[PDB]
Amino acid sequence: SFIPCPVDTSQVILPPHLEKIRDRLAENIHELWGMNKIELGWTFGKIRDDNKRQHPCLVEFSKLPETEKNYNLQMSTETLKTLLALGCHIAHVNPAAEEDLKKVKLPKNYMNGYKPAPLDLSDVKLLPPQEILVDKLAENAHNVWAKDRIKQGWTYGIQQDLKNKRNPRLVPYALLDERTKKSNRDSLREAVRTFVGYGYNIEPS
Ligand SMILES: Nc1ncnc2c1ncn2[C@@H]1O[C@H](COP(=O)(O)OP(=O)(O)O)[C@@H](O)[C@H]1O
Ligand SMILES: O=C1CN(/N=C/c2ccc(-c3ccc([N+](=O)[O-])cc3)o2)C(=O)N1
Repeated sequence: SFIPCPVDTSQVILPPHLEKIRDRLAENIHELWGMNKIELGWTFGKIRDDNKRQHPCLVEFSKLPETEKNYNLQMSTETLKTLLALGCHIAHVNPAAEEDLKKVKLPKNYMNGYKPAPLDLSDVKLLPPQEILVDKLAENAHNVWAKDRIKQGWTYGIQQDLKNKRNPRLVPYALLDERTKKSNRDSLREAVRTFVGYGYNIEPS
């Protein structure tokens, strides 16, 4: 059996000036999911058929249900709140941001009206201490996801099931396939690069 216990963010709070960056981080994380699903062969619909490859939650940020969108906004908060728990703080330095950025231009077949478009964050490099940081944050994000699922009643099986709460990935990070392990680490790379793209520096407090 496996129990997830991430780092403690219970005593920390997020200053009001950090909520502005929280809304933009959660936006760009959604466009990456739509693109990686179009690359995986999912079409559109208003009812959910796994064999037909049609799913309703492939539209813009504005029309998703309020029940589902809260999970994304809270996990954008815990990521910024966990950085304060490591003895570091983020401070805005560079004013030449928000006009120096652009979104990706994809071909016409990625389009129902909606077409995903993440930001172009490719010429943004990190220092070693910042890259060792993304290694620690990725394993914590798995533990935060793991702790919510145990409380919601989902256990481990061999086959995922929409009628019987069950998912095969209910394992420690050490018993995790590198194909999944990587995708958790790549999500934090876009998270840290999203902060630098708007002008935030990560230093000790
Ligand atoms: N790794 C992720 N990062 C951000 N948002 C995610 C992620 N995985 C799923 N979501 C969001 O969760 C919502 C519902 O997910 P859903 O389409 O039911 O996913 P799945 O079928 O893969 O479980 C979608 O709006 C999607 O954008
Ligand atoms: O099967 C699975 C799925 N999964 N990842 C769980 C996802 C679902 C959405 C989020 C999420 C993360 C970060 C932000 N953010 O920062 O904005 C917003 C939302 O975590 C996993 O680890 N094994």
